[PDB]
Amino acid sequence: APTNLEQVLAAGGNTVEMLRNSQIGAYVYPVVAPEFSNWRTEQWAWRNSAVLFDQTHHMVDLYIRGKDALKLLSDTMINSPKGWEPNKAKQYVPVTPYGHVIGDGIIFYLAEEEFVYVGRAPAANWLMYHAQTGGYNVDIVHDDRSPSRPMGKPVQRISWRFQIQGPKAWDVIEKLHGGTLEKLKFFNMAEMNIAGMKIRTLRHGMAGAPGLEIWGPYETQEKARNAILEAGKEFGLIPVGSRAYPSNTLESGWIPSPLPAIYTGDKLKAYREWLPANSYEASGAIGGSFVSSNIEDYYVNPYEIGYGPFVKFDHDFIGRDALEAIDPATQRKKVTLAWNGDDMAKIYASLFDTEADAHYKFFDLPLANYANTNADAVLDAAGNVVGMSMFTGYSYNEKRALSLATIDHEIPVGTELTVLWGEENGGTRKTTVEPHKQMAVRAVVSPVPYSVTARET
Amino acid sequence: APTNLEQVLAAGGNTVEMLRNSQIGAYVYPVVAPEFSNWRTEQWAWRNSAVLFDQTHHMVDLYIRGKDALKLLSDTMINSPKGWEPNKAKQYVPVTPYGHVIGDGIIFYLAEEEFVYVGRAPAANWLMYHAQTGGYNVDIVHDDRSPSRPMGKPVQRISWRFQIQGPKAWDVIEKLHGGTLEKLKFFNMAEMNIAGMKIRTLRHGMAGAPGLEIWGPYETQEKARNAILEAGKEFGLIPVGSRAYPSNTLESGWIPSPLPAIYTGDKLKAYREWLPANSYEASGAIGGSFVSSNIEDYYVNPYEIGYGPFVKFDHDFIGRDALEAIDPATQRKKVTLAWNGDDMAKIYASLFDTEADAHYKFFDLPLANYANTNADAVLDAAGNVVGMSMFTGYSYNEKRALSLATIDHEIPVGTELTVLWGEENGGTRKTTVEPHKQMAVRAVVSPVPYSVTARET
Ligand SMILES: COc1cc(C(=O)O)cc(O)c1O
Ligand SMILES: COc1cc(C(=O)O)cc(O)c1O
Repeated sequence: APTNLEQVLAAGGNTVEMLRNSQIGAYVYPVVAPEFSNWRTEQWAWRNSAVLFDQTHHMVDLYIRGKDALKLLSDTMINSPKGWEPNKAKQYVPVTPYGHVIGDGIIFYLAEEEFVYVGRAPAANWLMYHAQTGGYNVDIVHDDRSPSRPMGKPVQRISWRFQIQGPKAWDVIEKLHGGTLEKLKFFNMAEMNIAGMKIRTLRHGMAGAPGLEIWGPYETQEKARNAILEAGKEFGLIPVGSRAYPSNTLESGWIPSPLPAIYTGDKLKAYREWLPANSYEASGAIGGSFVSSNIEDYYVNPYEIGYGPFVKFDHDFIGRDALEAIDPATQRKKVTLAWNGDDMAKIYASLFDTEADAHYKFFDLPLANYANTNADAVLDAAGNVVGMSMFTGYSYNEKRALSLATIDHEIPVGTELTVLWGEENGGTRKTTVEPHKQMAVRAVVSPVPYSVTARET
Repeated sequence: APTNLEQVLAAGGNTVEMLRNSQIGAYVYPVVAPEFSNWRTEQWAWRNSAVLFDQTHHMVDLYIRGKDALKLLSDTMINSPKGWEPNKAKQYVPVTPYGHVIGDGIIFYLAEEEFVYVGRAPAANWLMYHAQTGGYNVDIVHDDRSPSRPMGKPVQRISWRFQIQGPKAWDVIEKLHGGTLEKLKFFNMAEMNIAGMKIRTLRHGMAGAPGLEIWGPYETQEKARNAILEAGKEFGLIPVGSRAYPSNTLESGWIPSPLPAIYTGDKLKAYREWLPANSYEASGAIGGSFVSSNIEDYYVNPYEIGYGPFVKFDHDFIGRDALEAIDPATQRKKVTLAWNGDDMAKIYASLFDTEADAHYKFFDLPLANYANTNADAVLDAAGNVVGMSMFTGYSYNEKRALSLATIDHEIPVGTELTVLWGEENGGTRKTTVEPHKQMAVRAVVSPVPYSVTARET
């Protein structure tokens, strides 16, 4: 019966309990081969040689054209539109009227009245809703991320999208280009030669080395891919697969999985009526140890996950008044949490105990998430919840399990907290969860981007 | 330049060293989604509820038709042809003139002059060679296993092939059939109803519960798959993905990966000239701690991996004389090795040591192989090599790492040996291998099929 999220929520009991027991399964990074060599060597190459990241399949793309396109984005983003011109990209972040993050993505200003959104579903959904119901003179082409389990079916995108990253990436880029390529400022766009094609570029980088994101029409994917791989052998470039790939952001610091904060509030009811019953927001899952019967406890505002610096009060936008009323000095702060290696060893050891009644929650390598939204409790020494850990995995470059979290602003760097790993009462009904008991994992507050930190007494 | 395996070996230095450093990458079980729920729950269901195994993609299929088809198989198999009639299947095992296993697979006698081979490449290759060069009046249609990394390309087979297994499999099978279905003897063939289709069946089973293998033309895959899943929800049937699937044989006892023993011997030279330079035999890899500069040390004969009982001296076949000269009472015997849980814990712990110069070889879950052929050394207490461990992984049903091995026939059950886990000198150049140090893993000799065994002093 339910045709939209509002009807789903009305019929579905407690919103938290429904999302924490969803049958959606794992959040999949599809189509790209899980591994080309092995995920450990693949993680190693983006820090030590060079890599081809295949981003063609795991992101929703929105092609946005028309007279009101720039107004649609300015009206919905916390980011400043002042001065924005073609061949500059921005990390679009929209908030609700209540000041809460909906999602985020990359918006390329491609030409006059021509933009492309690239990112997870939630902010794509928000943009389409306003384009359709807010009377904007704009046309949108929605190109979904690829199916999670194609089972041999053919897969199409409108565009291929790659990154070339690593200490030797610029050497590869210039070999392909045929000569020196100017390094623009971060997120500025230009072009380059690849095998006789003019390929548009986005200045990017990782861990102190310059890189590029590149894209083109789907039909030229192979021509570009093979040229990239051939030219990069000299420099040790290797392709990264979908198993190692999503773990990159544990080193970089971007949290991909804020819960879209749209489940409550009278001002968001018309959006809940617009969202389909099988949307990301209605069908996805929440996993982790953090428990509240109030879904609002899972929301974040832009200051709390590091988008503070993007907030510019120089234009009209949804939620501006809620953002102006916040004091940025008191908000939770994004950090990296370095997980105690002895606790990790204990977690894995329990998989090999033939006598014990329960084991600790399976921690997959190199990504350990088991929902599309992650929410593990971060506790102080007395047991008070002092933060939310939101993306969890392992880095072969550090030999450490890491997670990205938002924590009370007064917790100094170097403090030893605990992350509660696993779910209660033996686990929710998520099809990603096996029966297990919880552990309080020691974790050390560290900077973002991550860097090794001492442990205060 | 090289167009065949002979030219590859002549040009490629030491045969062992070439195979132990191959750049082929991992041996992949393709197309089927890695997981549908999670591999732990998927392993659990084939022992506790019911499962749909998707076998459509990881095996080479040979369709063999014509007057000499049955003679081709009798001439090349150790198995008896006496009495063989349509609607009976056999586990075809061919040996070389020197008595050594080439490979194995399942041969279905489908009708008069109509057979299908289903299995890994090596025995498929052996059959095609004799069909082409031995003057058999026979026609063969070769249908390769699916590509390891299709990257969104469409994938076709001639047939889909499923198994339904688990304690409740027969309940699912009879629900689909619409009434009682007679349980034939193992490997006898008949038919059943699925959604209005007559589906051919192969009597099968697992761990004491009856099951079926089923197959049909590729175009009806979805119709059968969805009918199987719908009817099985009542009984808790779930689909198994490609991550959990190949680990099943650690509980059942079949060793899938004997090295095709074709690299030496004057009688095999014409076969080496026939095998392509990019064949399985020329391009694949050997991984594990067992080191010999003689490739013959990697061969096995049928007695050593449990095909002894299939050997019937009632027909003429390649290698018969070599097999008659063997004494079965002195050959190595297949066993299961139960790996010490403390040693497993030590292996995983080392991934989280930020101080140590090297860690132990990464043991993936639930399958840990890193080549298409596996060869780890099994040692006694003095350090003598007393066996070869050939398939390695983990069972969530046992909470144990296990491997299948062949060991000297006098080692009694319950004896504690060691498996040397990892490769020497920091590892071969296989793209599956990260830098690592070796460990001698304690392993307890156990029956095949596996069952928990006490440890003798
Ligand atoms: C930019 O593409 C990414 C997406 C996710 C995600 O959507 O979860 C995680 C990552 O580390 C990525 O690099
Ligand atoms: C029968 O299909 C299988 C093939 C392999 C293999 O080819 O390695 C391993 C298995 O456990 C299987 O069940």
